[PDB]
Amino acid sequence: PDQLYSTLKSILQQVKSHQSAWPFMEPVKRTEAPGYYEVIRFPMDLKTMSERLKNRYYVSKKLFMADLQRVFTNCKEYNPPESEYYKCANILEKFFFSKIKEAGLID
Ligand SMILES: [Cl-]
Repeated sequence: PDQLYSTLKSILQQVKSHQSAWPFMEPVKRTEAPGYYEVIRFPMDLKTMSERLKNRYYVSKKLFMADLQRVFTNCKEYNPPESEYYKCANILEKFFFSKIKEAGLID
């Protein structure tokens, strides 16, 4: 019945439990990232996604995927190519795509 939330909740949990999710668990802090909030204008992280999900913001699959996609693209825009974050972004992205295909949110 409440099917979309349950599906989105399962995917976000899997993504947050993945061994490469750790750079993305919290908002980037100004202190640790020179000039992030000048270059990345729509920041996103998995804690904020968890909140939005709880707050019933994800009324469409499109809104959820756009937010999760933003986590990865923000990462790749800012971090160096062979940095551990960039490697994490693409591994987690690959896992994201695998799971949203398995749930038929893309098909
Ligand atoms: Cl609830």
